[PDB]
Amino acid sequence: SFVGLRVVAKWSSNGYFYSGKITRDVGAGKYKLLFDDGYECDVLGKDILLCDPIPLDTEVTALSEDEYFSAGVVKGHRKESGELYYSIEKEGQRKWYKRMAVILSLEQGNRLREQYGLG
Repeated sequence: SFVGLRVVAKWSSNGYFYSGKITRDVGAGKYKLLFDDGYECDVLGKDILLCDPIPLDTEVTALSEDEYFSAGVVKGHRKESGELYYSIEKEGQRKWYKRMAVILSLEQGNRLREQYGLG
């Protein structure tokens, strides 16, 4: 079953996809999501991406600590002490981000639905 899988799932109110875990199969293509920030809600399987981590060469949205964000391309993944880090390139410069600081816009996450969606 899909319960306990780490995923990147759409938050309907804003269209962005965020890291989370499926906690329940609600039936008929719906899943309960516990996002990594602690918010929970039901999400359609077609808005759930089964990528942990988000793939190399994906365009993502990177979060700065002062609440700015920008597009960037995933160029690396690194595991350290059980935690995931992304290396993101923007204008030829790479920078590391914790998992919590990488999300997908509606356009970015939609691109991945064919290969990674639970639709």
